[PDB]
Amino acid sequence: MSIFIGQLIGFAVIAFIIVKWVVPPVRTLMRNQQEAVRAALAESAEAAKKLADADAMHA
Amino acid sequence: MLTELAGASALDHPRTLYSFEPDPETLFDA
Amino acid sequence: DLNVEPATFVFTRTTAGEIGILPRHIPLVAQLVDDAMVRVEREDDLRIAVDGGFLSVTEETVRILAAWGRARLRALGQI
Amino acid sequence: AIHVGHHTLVFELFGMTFNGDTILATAVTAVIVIALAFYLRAKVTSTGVPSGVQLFWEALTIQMRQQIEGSIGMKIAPFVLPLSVTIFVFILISNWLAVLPLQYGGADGAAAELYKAPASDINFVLALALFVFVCYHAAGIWRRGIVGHPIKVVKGHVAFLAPINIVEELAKPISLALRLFGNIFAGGILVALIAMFPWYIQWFPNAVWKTFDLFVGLIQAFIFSLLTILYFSQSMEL
Amino acid sequence: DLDPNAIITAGALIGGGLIMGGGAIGAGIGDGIAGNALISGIARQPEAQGRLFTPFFITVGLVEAAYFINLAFMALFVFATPGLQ
Amino acid sequence: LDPNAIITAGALIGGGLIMGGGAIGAGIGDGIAGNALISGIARQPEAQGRLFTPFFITVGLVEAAYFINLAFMALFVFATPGLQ
Amino acid sequence: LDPNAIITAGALIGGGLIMGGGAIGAGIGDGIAGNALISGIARQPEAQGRLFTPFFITVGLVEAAYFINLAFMALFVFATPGLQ
Amino acid sequence: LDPNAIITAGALIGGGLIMGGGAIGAGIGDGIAGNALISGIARQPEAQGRLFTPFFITVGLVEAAYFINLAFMALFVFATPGLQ
Amino acid sequence: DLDPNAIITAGALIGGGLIMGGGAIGAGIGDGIAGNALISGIARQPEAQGRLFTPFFITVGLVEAAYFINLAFMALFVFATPGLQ
Amino acid sequence: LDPNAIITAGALIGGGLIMGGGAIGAGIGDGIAGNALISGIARQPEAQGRLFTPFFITVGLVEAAYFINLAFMALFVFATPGLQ
Amino acid sequence: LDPNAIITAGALIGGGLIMGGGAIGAGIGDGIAGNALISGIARQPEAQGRLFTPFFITVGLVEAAYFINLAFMALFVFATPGLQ
Amino acid sequence: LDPNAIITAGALIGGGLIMGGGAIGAGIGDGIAGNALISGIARQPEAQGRLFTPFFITVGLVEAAYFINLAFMALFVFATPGLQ
Amino acid sequence: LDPNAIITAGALIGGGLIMGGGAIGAGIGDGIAGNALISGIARQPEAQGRLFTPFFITVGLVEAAYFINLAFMALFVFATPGLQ
Amino acid sequence: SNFLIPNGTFFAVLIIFLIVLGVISKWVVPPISKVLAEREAMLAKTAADNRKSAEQVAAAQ
Repeated sequence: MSIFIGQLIGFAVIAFIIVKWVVPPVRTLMRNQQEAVRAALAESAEAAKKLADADAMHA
Repeated sequence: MLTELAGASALDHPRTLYSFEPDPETLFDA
Repeated sequence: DLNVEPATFVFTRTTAGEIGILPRHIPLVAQLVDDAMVRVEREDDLRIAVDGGFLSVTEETVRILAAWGRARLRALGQI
Repeated sequence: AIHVGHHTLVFELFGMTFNGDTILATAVTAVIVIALAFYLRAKVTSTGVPSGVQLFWEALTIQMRQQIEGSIGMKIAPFVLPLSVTIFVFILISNWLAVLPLQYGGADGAAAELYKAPASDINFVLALALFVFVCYHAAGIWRRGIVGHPIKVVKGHVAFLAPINIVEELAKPISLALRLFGNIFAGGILVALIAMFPWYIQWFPNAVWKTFDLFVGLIQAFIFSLLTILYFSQSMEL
Repeated sequence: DLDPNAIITAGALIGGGLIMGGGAIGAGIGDGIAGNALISGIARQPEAQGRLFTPFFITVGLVEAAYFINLAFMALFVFATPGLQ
Repeated sequence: LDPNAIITAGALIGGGLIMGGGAIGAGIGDGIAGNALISGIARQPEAQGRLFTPFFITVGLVEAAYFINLAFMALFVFATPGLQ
Repeated sequence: LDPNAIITAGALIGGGLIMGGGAIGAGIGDGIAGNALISGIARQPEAQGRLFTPFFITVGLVEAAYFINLAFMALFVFATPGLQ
Repeated sequence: LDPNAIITAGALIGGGLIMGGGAIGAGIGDGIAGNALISGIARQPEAQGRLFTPFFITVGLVEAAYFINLAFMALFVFATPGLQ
Repeated sequence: DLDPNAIITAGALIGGGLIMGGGAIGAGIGDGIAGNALISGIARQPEAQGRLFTPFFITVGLVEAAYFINLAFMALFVFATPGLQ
Repeated sequence: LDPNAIITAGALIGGGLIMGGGAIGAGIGDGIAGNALISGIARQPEAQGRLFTPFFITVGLVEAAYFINLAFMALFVFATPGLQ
Repeated sequence: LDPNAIITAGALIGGGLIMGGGAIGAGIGDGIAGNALISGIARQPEAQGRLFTPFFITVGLVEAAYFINLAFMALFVFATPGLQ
Repeated sequence: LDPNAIITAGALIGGGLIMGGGAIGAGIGDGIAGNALISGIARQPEAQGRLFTPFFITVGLVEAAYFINLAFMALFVFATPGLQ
Repeated sequence: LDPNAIITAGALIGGGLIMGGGAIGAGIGDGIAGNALISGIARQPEAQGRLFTPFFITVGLVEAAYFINLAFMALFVFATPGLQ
Repeated sequence: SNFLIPNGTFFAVLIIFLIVLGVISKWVVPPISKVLAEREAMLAKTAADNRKSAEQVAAAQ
């Protein structure tokens, strides 16, 4: 019981440290990767539309 | 100078041995 | 003595760091720091603001073949 | 009283003893890994924005594939890619689940953990290490032939050092196992030691140690995976 | 005479202390050397920072192992002493 | 003489060995890593920001080993295994 | 005093010495070889595959000594020579 | 044989080991860090100001372990744990 | 009252442990240093891979030799212990 | 066996360990600092004058350790803790 | 127990210490001298012819030490000084 | 048995440790300082006169410690503290 | 039990420690000095003539310590202080 | 109380691990490799498409 409470407080400290300092940077990394892949998809679609427009104009 | 660097350096840029303060390759580059 | 291109000492700063050359220094090829300064002491010491030079120490001779401003200040002593 | 070892839920079957706690911890880790895998398989997308689980899984795959390709062609050893990655995640989870606050009093002042990292049990690490050992030795035999491969391993890089090579081979599995073992075993002991403190003082050292043990477990998983890939590349040559 | 197990355990504690001390010395010095290599390599060129962590963590894996292997055996001598009679 | 006396003497010597080895390893490893860091900072000031990343990793390992010893010594000294 | 007690206490101390020496040697030698490898990687991106062949030769020797020591520890401890 | 005699002898041996290891580590680590600092000062005279900061850090760590050993040696001899 | 052979055997075992510990330290560190030199040389001159082995192994040939000599004497200490009564 | 005899033997061995460790650390640290100083002077002979300030600092941090150990040797061998 | 037993145990431990120290010194010194020789041959392949001259000297000055220890170790183990 | 015999054995072991540590420190520190001196003489022969000054300091700083150990080892083996 | 037996055993342990430390120091110091010499000769084939001057000094400072330890080791086993 | 002796669980764990491996072999790594390869194909196709559109409008004149 006593040691259970002590280790519970220790885990609370661990979780606070994580959420405060490690979660923000890793979340930013995941967001950056998601934005990069989304931008790649958007560029692919825009390039397909660009080819369609170029072919329509040429022909 | 350049010949001395080339003799004791890798040729891949796109008696008593000379001592080179940085590595021979960086001097060869510059 | 050594032939600087006669002197007794040649203080200079290279990319590796500050280097002083005496008469029988080992052969060496080095790149002077971008804002390098050269101090040649002979039997007053001559101070030169050398920018983008190359030091070449041989068995007999030592040849010195914003950065420029810093070199000038260092040569004239303001550092 | 520290109670090193002392597995719980020990049972018997077919004249063989089984530490129930280790099996339960391994099963929980496997359930977590399989849940992650099925979540990926459900949410895997080539067109939409990837989910966090997909990001994690493809980060692991990219890493392991990069070391494989650097050491040995992916085409030469494609099967190494799954093995390596799974090893990583397995070990990783098995360690990080230890961070959960599942330590309580043993009714006599002795700390007892509901969940203990399976790598603290010699059986878990030995199973993983011997499986990897057999796997890359079989790969070497297949690549060089049943008779050729032993000749290559015994002669090694230089034949005149034949004895050392033999020893080196025997050092591959045990060094893989014991290393991991110790890395976790010490931790399992260390937390118990911290339990001897009063709560109002126990909280802090326990917090610091577990915060560092997170990184320790991550590094150990990475090292195990990297060395597995390394040995696979070494045993598949010429 | 004296209880044999007392002598056994004293010897076991001495041996475990030697094992842990040697392991700690080796681990600390090897990790320091590997970290020296890593820091120097990163100083020489920042762009290599990505490619160094792979060999480095192999070195630690080969170095730090010696520590913990010994640690394991230390426990074997201390908690389940061979020849404890 | 009480056998516990022999047990405790052996435990104290073992703990002394553990702490001595840990101190040697920690001191020398920290010194080597700090030498690398100091040389890196001397070469160029700009790297001061990045060099601290590997350095604290190095220390992070080295110091860790030391503290592990710091705990096991206590296990030897304060709760001696097989004290009987 | 039982002869086996003293003999096996000495055996345990000797095995501890064997492992201490093996650990020091293996750790420091591996650290040095890894320092060489890391430097080579740092100044040559493509040298990795080339440098592994010498590296694991060096390790192949270093670890060997360690494990040889380990082997003899077993002989020292689990089947003590001269035990009686 | 007084049990306290054996306990105190073992404690003194352990404390001597602790100080020996601590001094070895502190001396060698301080020497290595100071070697780095001296080389940096010789090569870059201006870098001195920015070198005392990292150097101190290293020394700090190197001293930390040593002083930690100190405490435990003071624990071993003045208030011996496990004393009868 | 105690068997002298027991004391002699314990001393021989401790001596053999010291012999092997010193031999392992020397072998490991010397081989590590020689391998560091070999790795650096091969990194600098990849073509020198075959040239550097002649000196490298010579160093190892010395290093291991010392180690193995110790090994032999350890076999003398523990198996056929001098001074056994 | 007089208890004081055992205590004194343990204290003397502990003091010997203290001095051995201190001497190893001091010698090696002074050697490394001297290596740095000599290399710096050889590379830049004029820098000698400005290299003593760091060097001495390093030597301090080494010598102090050694001498601290020396002090504690006295406690072990001249006013032995736990001596009856 | 016969005095010869204690004397021979001490002699065996002393011989073991002598061999351990000699092996450490010989191995590390030969490794360092090697490292130098390999580096030199890598830098100047033709220099080998001359480089083996100083190298041997170094190895000599190392091996001598080792072998000298060997002699005394025999003197410790086979003809123990002070044996009764 | 005679307590003086135990005290004398402890003193001999302590003095042996003192000399071992002093010898290790002196040898390695002198080797490092001499390595620096040889490298400096190779680099700048005309700086030889300027290099012996710091060298003699460092050696003077190293040997000192070693000889201090002598000053306390003789005591241990000739005027044993706490001897009855 | 003969007190001289205990004193002789202690003297043998002390002599073993003395010679082990001396061998370690001599071997490593000679290796380091020889590494310096070999590197210097590799860079400058014709420099040996002068490099042998500081080198012999370094060895002179190293072996000296060794041969002092040996002397004292002979004072431990052959004429043991405190041996009644 | 030797904890280093292998037990029966050496097989049990070896089973569970294998099962996990199986999943990772057939429901994690193949899909992820397919997704990656499709992504590099998408990037290459986008670059080639941009260059082709530029060249093709240029040739339209």
